[PDB]
Amino acid sequence: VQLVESGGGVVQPGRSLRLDCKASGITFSNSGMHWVRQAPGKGLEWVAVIWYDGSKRYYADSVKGRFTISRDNSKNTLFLQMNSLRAEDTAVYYCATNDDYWGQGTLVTVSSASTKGPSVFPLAPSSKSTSGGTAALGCLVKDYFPEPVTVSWNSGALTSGVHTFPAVLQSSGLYSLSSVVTVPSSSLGTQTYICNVNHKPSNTKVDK
Amino acid sequence: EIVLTQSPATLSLSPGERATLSCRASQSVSSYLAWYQQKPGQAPRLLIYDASNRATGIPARFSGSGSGTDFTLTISSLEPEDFAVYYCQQSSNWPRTFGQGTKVEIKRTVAAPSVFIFPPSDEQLKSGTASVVCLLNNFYPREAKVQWKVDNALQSGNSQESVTEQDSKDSTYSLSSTLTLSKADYEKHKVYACEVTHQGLSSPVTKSFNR
Repeated sequence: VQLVESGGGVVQPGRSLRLDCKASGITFSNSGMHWVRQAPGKGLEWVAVIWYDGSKRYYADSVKGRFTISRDNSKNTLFLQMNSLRAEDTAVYYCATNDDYWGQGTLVTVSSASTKGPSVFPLAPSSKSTSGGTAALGCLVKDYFPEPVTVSWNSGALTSGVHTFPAVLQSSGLYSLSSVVTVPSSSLGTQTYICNVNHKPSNTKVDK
Repeated sequence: EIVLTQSPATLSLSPGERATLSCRASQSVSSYLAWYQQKPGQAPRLLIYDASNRATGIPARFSGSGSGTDFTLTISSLEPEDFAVYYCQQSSNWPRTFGQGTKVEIKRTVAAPSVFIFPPSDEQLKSGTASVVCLLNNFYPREAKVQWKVDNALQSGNSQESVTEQDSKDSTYSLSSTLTLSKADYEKHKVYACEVTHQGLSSPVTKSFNR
């Protein structure tokens, strides 16, 4: 059972956007479907529902006359067609079956401001000769807009000991964060460590 | 619409403790009330439906009770992995409505930070700015004091902090402090130090580097 969403991205206010949710492993034609959204740092809010056969739809007041929920049962796909977007509409949008299988979410960011890709800088200790058996490495991801950036290490082969900090908003109006990882000092010189930085809004991918 | 009020807003308990979360509806929703768990960076997950039925694959320590306007979600013995925000949702009528959530935080024992300091790199300094980073790793509680010293001169207004969410396995936090200065000011000085005080330390810990 899988619900896979797509369609999210950065969009300027006033514009339209269509979100898709494709289902696998369920009798989709027999399931009611919902959209639910969640602003950053906030709670869950129901957006709309559509009956299994498409014959009935209901909406949250704040999207009536503006959003349309629909489905293509022959493609096992649920749609949300949005119009006249505002900052208010910035959220992760989830699809959910009526019996509560949920998709992974897709982020919609509504912003007039120009997007900017990050500068990426290594964080390494000042030598190689640590004072202990554990070392920390990292990358500074600096001056980007808008959120988010995602970071992996060694293409996701390195996960244990990884901490990626919540972004901080600068006086610049831009964002900065860092990602760090702790590793054995003995591996310094043996093992290559690469951070994989991804900032989809500016089509930027960097690997220091 | 049917208003759902959850309490308390935040609940902070040790692993093994019993946790009791409340949801109150402004009018009867009969038993059309579900509970969800949402861990950091994840979609919500159904725990309990129809007030008291455990969903598929949900551990036995989760249970629910109530009908009409008063509802309870119980975690009979809390685990570190239960760090999450918990929501109730009514499906008695339209629009569907959610409570505002209860954040369940894990009260573990005191753990001192491992501290690391990073000089500004190569490239960054080509642009006219210097960022020196102090890392405090895997500690508890969240409160920590970080002081920057350049030549034993305490710094102010030139640093920003960021703190992770509680770790799902060990319930600790990590924190970064970034001192940001102009490249040309990062050479009027030699000694850069981060000094840390925390409940887990018996004495302040200082990490430093020269030039």
